[PDB]
Amino acid sequence: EVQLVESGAEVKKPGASVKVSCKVSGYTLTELSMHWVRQAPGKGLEWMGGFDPEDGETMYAQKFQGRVTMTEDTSTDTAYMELSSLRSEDTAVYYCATSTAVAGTPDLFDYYYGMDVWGQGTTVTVSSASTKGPSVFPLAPSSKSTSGGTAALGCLVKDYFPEPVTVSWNSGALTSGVHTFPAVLQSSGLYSLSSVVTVPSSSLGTQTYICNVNHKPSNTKVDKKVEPK
Amino acid sequence: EIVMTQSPLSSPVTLGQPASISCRSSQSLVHSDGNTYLSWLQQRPGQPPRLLIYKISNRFSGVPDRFSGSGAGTDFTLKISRVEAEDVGVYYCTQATQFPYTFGQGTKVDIKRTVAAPSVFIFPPSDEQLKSGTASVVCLLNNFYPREAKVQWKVDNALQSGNSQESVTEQDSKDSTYSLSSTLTLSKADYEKHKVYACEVTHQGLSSPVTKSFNRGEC
Amino acid sequence: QCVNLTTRTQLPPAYTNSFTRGVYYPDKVFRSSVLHSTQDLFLPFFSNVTWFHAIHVSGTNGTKRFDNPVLPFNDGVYFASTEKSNIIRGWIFGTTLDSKTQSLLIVNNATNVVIKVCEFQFCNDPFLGVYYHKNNKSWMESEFRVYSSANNCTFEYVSQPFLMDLEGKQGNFKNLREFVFKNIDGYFKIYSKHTPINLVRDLPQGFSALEPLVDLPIGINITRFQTLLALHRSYLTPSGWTAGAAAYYVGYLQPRTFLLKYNENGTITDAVDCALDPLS
Ligand SMILES: *[C@@H]1O[C@H](CO)[C@@H](O[C@@H]2O[C@H](CO)[C@@H](O[C@@H]3O[C@H](CO)[C@@H](O)[C@H](O)[C@H]3NC(C)=O)[C@H](O)[C@H]2NC(C)=O)[C@H](O)[C@H]1NC(C)=O
Ligand SMILES: *[C@@H]1O[C@H](CO)[C@@H](O[C@@H]2O[C@H](CO)[C@@H](O[C@@H]3O[C@H](CO)[C@@H](O)[C@H](O)[C@H]3NC(C)=O)[C@H](O)[C@H]2NC(C)=O)[C@H](O)[C@H]1NC(C)=O
Ligand SMILES: *[C@@H]1O[C@H](CO)[C@@H](O[C@@H]2O[C@H](CO)[C@@H](O)[C@H](O)[C@H]2NC(C)=O)[C@H](O)[C@H]1NC(C)=O
Ligand SMILES: *[C@@H]1O[C@H](CO)[C@@H](O[C@@H]2O[C@H](CO)[C@@H](O)[C@H](O)[C@H]2NC(C)=O)[C@H](O)[C@H]1NC(C)=O
Ligand SMILES: *[C@@H]1O[C@H](CO)[C@@H](O)[C@H](O)[C@H]1NC(C)=O
Ligand SMILES: *[C@@H]1O[C@H](CO)[C@@H](O)[C@H](O)[C@H]1NC(C)=O
Ligand SMILES: *[C@@H]1O[C@H](CO)[C@@H](O)[C@H](O)[C@H]1NC(C)=O
Repeated sequence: EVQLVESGAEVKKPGASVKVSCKVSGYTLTELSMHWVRQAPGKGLEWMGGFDPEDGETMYAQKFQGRVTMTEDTSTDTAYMELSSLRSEDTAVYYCATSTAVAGTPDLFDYYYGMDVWGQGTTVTVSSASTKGPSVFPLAPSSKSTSGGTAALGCLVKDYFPEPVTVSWNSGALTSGVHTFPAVLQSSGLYSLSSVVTVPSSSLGTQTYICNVNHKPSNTKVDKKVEPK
Repeated sequence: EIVMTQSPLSSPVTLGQPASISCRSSQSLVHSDGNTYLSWLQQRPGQPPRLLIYKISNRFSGVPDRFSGSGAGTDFTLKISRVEAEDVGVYYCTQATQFPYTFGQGTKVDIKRTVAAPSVFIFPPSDEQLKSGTASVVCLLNNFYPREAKVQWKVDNALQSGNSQESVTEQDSKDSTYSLSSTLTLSKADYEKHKVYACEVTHQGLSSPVTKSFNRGEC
Repeated sequence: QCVNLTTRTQLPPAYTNSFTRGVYYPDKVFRSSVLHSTQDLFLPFFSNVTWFHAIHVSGTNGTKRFDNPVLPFNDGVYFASTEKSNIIRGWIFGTTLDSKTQSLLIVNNATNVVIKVCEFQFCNDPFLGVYYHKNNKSWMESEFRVYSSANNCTFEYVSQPFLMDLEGKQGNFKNLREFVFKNIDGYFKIYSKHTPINLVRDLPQGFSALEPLVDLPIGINITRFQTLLALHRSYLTPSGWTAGAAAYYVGYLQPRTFLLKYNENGTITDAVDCALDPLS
């Protein structure tokens, strides 16, 4: 009955500040209590912010105290959260969780706690570096890589911060046996991905395949052919 | 502040059979006015965590009624009965008392797949990776588990470890497997001097280690 | 806002027969024990007062039916309902129930009644919403489910609320409230009464001296009206609205002649209608 709307991605630079927004719809912002929950990547869930239906105050995670503030625009139904002096270890997905402040009717009052609806997340990223294009290395098949029950075929992309991308390995034609990972942040502060799709073996030799390496913030929509080698 | 835990940190269950996740605490979670506050969040991969049995033993709206809460005081337990697909993810058990909340140590479940054999594919550095200033070799191991497995790089046969970062995929839906990759990182001066490149994998699911490679260039 | 709702059900509006109801003081004169006749508008006795069902429950499982349609104002309306829980709040008399014409709105808001005459922009199914505010820690009653915007208002009267309940007798009372609205020559007069009752459902047999509450110098042109319900938010109980169960009786005035009998105290008693039968 409630819908929460997120606020898109935000790449930033260390030392700055960042403000994340969350639009409610279905109920009004003056009867829900917002809690913000980080998701440091490949890890658990961490609490900060929140709201005490009691005392109305808005507690602040000791871990982030004197470092974050939270304000509420009740007119346009959005809540805001401002994290400041961003260190290197704050790249996370930031969830906008909520519940209903009480429970029942106009006759029965239960101050209710918890999180009920979770709103889809935004992805901030601190990085002391800038934005780079591609480094596409088309991983060419092989002798016994192909000619089996299924083949394998991929492209190799290193040292880049274009953020997202896609892969696909074609124009919506390939989708069988492709295994992807969760990129990574090298020690220098760059990424490194391998997307090697186990394609069928019978199709190669008559029609080679292409990785569509499209870097929408870098706008380097390079589409490299991967001739079997 | 509270700081509970979990129990199976996994528990790849079977089809059609019940399952049991066990929570724990380090306080008494009975909030004043006597109602304890547990919840059992279910998070799919790449999605927000939804909700399931909140407030100890209840059910949330639209939860398809296979889920059951139990316990009291300090021990708690979720129990699914006759599981199927569409229940695979992570099951946190948040508390909600003593302001600074805290979540469960996390607990992933999945399908109970037998210890099958992995499959090995290797790939060398493309021709424009040969002049890139830094090349790479991948170890496309297919089908395996991330915890009891083992992926080893054999840069031209010579066991060379310590310079690698690992990326493993999720489980498949048609097969519920587990892809595995590794990123050997060495200098440009080292990557040219060679040819017979191979990746040798040893894992509990394989009788003998695999060994699939590629000859630099050729057809 | 403007969350439409209604369904479709309605069946045939249950009819009934008020025996002798709706005799308002047709002036501001104090009088002794005499016999007074008056040509005015009244509800004719033994009429066919329609019995509308608001939120309507059915023996089987939950099921709530909504059906407070707009009705014709004709020349005057005898409105009555029992309603131990204050779920009727007020009425929205008007012409088009939109902008380009004015509209009268009476809300109760049980600490203070307040009346406005703006160019409102009502939803097609208006009602008051009740929620919780998370500051002031108190269930407020925001009215923006009724109208979108309210501009050009040319009046605003505040006053102790009409629907003052009492009960405090765990039943046997049921407190039948009546109202009669009539609109002539640029005025708006309301007459009221609160009466204890013990009959099962319908109208009793006695006499009610509906004395006037207010008179409003408006001049608005009225030809269609509706009634306001106070629905609250449901919360963690498996739209999220629809309090209680309610019903009210509506019946329209006609110009007739009555022969009212006054007390020695100054109150009416038995009213005789010339027009009912030949004996009358
Ligand atoms: C029943 O209806 C009454 C009429 O609307 C409400 O009474 C008034 O509500 C106002 C806010 O809703 C109060 O504050 C006023 O707000 C306006 C906004 O801009 C100011 O101009 C006014 O100066 C300000 N008034 C004061 C005295 O500060 C009014 O005070 C209040 N009036 C009274 C007599 O209470 C009731 O709130 C409403 N009942 C409920 C339960 O909501
Ligand atoms: C409150 O009621 C008012 C009464 O009608 C409305 O005010 C009217 O707005 C019109 C514009 O929308 C004005 O039109 C002007 O008309 C004169 C002659 O009629 C022309 O010469 C002007 O060019 C024309 N102006 C424009 C900008 O078109 C009306 O004069 C004006 N009425 C009065 C009495 O001033 C308001 O619109 C209404 N409030 C709201 C919020 O709608
Ligand atoms: C009061 O408003 C109504 C409009 O609802 C006027 O009544 C008639 O309305 C119908 C539409 O239902 C029109 O077709 C008629 O032309 C209206 N009657 C007349 C005589 O024009 C009514 O006229 C208005 N009263 C005043 C004094 O303006
Ligand atoms: C109004 O009429 C009633 C009864 O006809 C009178 O009210 C009674 O007044 C006496 C005072 O001597 C009380 O003991 C009774 O209990 C009253 N009864 C009721 C039902 O009120 C009254 O005298 C009349 N006159 C007035 C109120 O001016
Ligand atoms: C319901 O209300 C909407 C406007 O909110 C309107 O567009 C729609 O036609 C209405 N349907 C019915 C059956 O009333
Ligand atoms: C009231 O009106 C209905 C219309 O269906 C009619 O059947 C009934 O006889 C009427 N009753 C009286 C008392 O006029
Ligand atoms: C109620 O809320 C209003 C503003 O919404 C505020 O001015 C007023 O002081 C509050 N009253 C209490 C008792 O909290």
